[PDB]
Amino acid sequence: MLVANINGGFESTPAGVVTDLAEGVEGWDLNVGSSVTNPPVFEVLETSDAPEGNKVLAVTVNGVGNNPFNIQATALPVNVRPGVTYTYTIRARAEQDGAVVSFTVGNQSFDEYGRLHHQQITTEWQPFTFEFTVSDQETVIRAPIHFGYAANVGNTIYIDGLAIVDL
Ligand SMILES: O[C@@H]1[C@@H](O)[C@H](O[C@@H]2CO[C@@H](O[C@@H]3CO[C@@H](O[C@@H]4CO[C@@H](O[C@@H]5CO[C@@H](O)[C@H](O)[C@H]5O)[C@H](O)[C@H]4O)[C@H](O)[C@H]3O)[C@H](O)[C@H]2O)OC[C@H]1O
Ligand SMILES: [Ca+2]
Ligand SMILES: [Ca+2]
Repeated sequence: MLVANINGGFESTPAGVVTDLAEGVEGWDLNVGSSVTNPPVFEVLETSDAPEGNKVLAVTVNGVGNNPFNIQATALPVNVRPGVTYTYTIRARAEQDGAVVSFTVGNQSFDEYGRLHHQQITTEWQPFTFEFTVSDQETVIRAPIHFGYAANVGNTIYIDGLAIVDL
């Protein structure tokens, strides 16, 4: 397979709670803003339920901040070419009903090329997919997933199998 992103299925990362948010997960930047006074738990889980490989990322939300991105997992680097159109695909589910996630892609100036907005995550694995075009001259971009929605408090959201593919 060919993908723009790195370690899209967390298969590179040792199982366990992630405390090193910026660099503990190859291919990813995890970020919790200081406005999040009850911080989440990020965990790489080894599980037979994994859509891809043996591992998933789990995000347990115990509170939120001011903006959905104050709890986020961002794929970086994402290696792309100007003008090219890409397909984004990921799988997600949640421990409980009611979860909300936005799946986005943007440049280092935080301008979004596209997103899936307030996706309704269920207790069953589902694919979430969209297309975007790199409409500027960037070659290295990023893919922020936003979890800091108030509706997610008391839930755990699981993601796996991020694949950004040359359409
Ligand atoms: O520590 C640092 C981090 O702070 C930094 O995080 C990045 C900050 O920038 C973030 O990007 C912003 C995300 O919010 C976007 O605005 C959204 C766009 O979507 C609008 O919703 C639309 C509603 O209609 C739908 O049809 C449509 O699909 C939706 O888009 C929504 O109302 C807006 O609020 C801003 O445009 C972005 O700039 C980025 O995600 C973070 O990763 O990262 C660096 C780190 O050092
Ligand atoms: Ca996986
Ligand atoms: Ca990183």
